Amino acid sequence: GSSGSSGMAASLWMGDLEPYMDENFISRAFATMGETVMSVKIIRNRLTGIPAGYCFVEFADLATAEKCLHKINGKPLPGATPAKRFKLNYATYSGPSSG
Repeated sequence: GSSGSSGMAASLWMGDLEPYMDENFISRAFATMGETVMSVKIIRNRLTGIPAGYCFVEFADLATAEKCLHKINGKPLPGATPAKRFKLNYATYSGPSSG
């Protein structure tokens, strides 16, 4: 089929983030685990400017995102103080049923 459009297709969901996790921090985590992150978007408010607690990460493609999502899906996240777990999920985690 035709190329079409693609937004959050080759990206992964990353929640349970700290109130001090910026594009830099997030990028550091992945990079530390030996993962070359493409981009990172921190969902923050307009008035409070506080990060909802999750950010989106882009990658080369879905294929890579998968193998790269299962390699950290459950592993300990570096830097996290004191310490947290790599919280990753499919960008299409809309609803408990879907899975």
